[PDB]
Amino acid sequence: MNTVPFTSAPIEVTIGIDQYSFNVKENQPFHGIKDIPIGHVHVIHFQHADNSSMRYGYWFDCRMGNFYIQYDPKDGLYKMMEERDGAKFENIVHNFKERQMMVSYPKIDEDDTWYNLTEFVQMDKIRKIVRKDENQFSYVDSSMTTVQENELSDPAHSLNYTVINFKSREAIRPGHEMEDFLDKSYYLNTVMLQGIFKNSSNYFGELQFAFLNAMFFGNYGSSLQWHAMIELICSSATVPKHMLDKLDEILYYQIKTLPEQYSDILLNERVWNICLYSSFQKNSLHNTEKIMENKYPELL
Amino acid sequence: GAMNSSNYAELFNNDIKLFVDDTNVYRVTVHKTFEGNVATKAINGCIFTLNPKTGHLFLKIIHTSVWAGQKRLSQLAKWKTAEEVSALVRSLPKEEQPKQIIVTRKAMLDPLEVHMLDFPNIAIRPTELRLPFSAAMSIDKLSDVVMKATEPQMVLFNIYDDWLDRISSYTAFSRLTLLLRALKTNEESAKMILLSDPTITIKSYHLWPSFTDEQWITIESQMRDLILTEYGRKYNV
Ligand SMILES: C=CCN(C(=O)NC1CC1)C1CC1
Repeated sequence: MNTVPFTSAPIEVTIGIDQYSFNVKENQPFHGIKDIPIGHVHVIHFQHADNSSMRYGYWFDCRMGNFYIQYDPKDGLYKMMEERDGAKFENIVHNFKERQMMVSYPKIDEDDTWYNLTEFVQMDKIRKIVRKDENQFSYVDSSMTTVQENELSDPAHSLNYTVINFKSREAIRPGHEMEDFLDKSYYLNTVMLQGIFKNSSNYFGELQFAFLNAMFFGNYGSSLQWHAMIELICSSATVPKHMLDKLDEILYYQIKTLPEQYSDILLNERVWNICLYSSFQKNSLHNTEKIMENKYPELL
Repeated sequence: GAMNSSNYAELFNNDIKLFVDDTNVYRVTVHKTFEGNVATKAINGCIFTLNPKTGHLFLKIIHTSVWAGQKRLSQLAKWKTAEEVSALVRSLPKEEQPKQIIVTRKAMLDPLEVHMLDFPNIAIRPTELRLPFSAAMSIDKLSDVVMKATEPQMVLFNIYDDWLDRISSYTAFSRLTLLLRALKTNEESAKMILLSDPTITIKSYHLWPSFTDEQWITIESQMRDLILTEYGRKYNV
C-alpha cells in the first residue's frame, strides 16, 4: 500500500481519490491519503468549495515515484509534486500516520470496480495523451480541449487523444466509399487497431481514460472521445470476439459507476441507441444493454 | 448551410453551383409474381444535375444493369448518385468545378460528402425548398433518351433552351420550376397547355416550344391556374 501525503488543506475542497470523495474544511487538519492499492493508476481530484468551476486532478502511479499534494496560494490550486528524497518522504508519511491525519483509501475487498475501470489504462499511455514530460503524473481539468477540438487553442494544454473522424480520408478507402462508411471494420481493424494503437489493449486503455476524464472532471472533449471509440466498434461488422466480450464488460462498469443524475450530461442518446439497438453489435453487449435498460431507460 | 427562400438570389450569382436531384435514379414498376407475390422491375433512371445560372444539365443515365445482383437498392442509389456526381466534378476542368453542390434531398448529404472528401472546399448543402425536379422525366426528350439508353451514358442539355438570350437566370429558373411544378401536379393538362397550338413547335435542339415573350406570359399564367386548380381539387377549396 502507498500514500499521498498533503502538506496542508488551506482552502475548503472536496477531494476525490479514484471513485471516492471526501469534504475537507478550510484549514482542517488533513495530511493525505493512505492505503492506496499498488498496481493501478490512480486519480486524485479537487473541486473547491468556493468555486466549483475548474475541476482539476492528477493521474499517477505509485510505482513511478513518491508523490504529494501541496496548496499553492499564488496559482490557487492543490498541486501534485514528486519528492525525490526518499527518507524525507517515508518520515513525513510515517509521522502523519502515527498522528492519524490521513484518510484510508476505502477499498471494499469484494469490490473490483477500480480495476475494472482502469484495466487497460497505463501511465505511459496517459503521458502521451497529456504531454508534460518533466512530471511523472498528469494534470487534467474540466476545460482542457482535445487536439481534434482545436482543429475544428493552446496546444501545450491539450488532450492529445487519437483523432477519429468517420467522414475523413483516413476512415474511407477510395473506391470503398459506401462500404467503409456503413461498415467501419477497415477503419477499426486496419487503420486504428493494426496501424495506430497496435492492439486492442491500447485502444481500450484510451477509451477507459477518456471516460474517466469525462465523468470525474466534466471534460466535454473526453466525453466526445469515449463515445467515438464506442461508436467505431459498434459500427464495425467484423470485430474480434474477444474485443466484443471485453467491450461489454468495460462499458458495463462505466455505466455502473456513472452518477445517476449525470446521465443528461455524460451519455449521448444517438450513440447508445445506435450501439445497443441498430448497430452490427446490437446483440453483442448483453451486460451493457441490461444495465443501460434497468438504469437509464429514459435515454432510450 | 441550407438553402431557402431567404437566400434565393445566391443561385444566380457568379459562384459556380449545381443542384443534384436523385429522385429518378432508381425507378421501378411494382408487379405481381406468378405465385401472387410482389416483385419490382427496374427501368432506366437518371441523375438530374443542373447549373441554375447557366441552364447546363448533366443528365447521367443510370442503366438498369447497375442494379444487377445488388441489395438495398434505394440505399445504393444514393451512393451511386454520389459516385457519379464526384466523377463529373473530377472530369471538369478546375475552373468549371462547382464551389457548392445543393442536394434536393437531405439523404444525399452523407453519401455526397463522403465521395467528395477529395474536394474539401466544395460545400455540400441541403435546401428547404421543395423543388419539382422529380418531374424532369415529364420532359419528353429527357424521358426519351433515358429509356432508350442501353449502356451508362451522360447527355448534356441546356434546360433553358435559348431563354437566357432574352431573360435573366432568375427568371429562367422561375419559369423552369413553374413548368416542372405544373407537370408534377397534372402532367396531362400541363402537356396539353404546352402543345395546344399546333403552330408553336419545339426546335430539334430544344426541350420546350418556341414561345414568343407574349406567348410565354400566357403560358405561365395557364400553368399557375393549373397549379392552383389542382390545389383546390386536391384539397377541395
Ligand atoms: C460539466 C459539464 C458536462 N459536459 C457537458 O456539457 N455535456 C453536454 C451534454 C453534452 C461534459 C460531458 C462532460
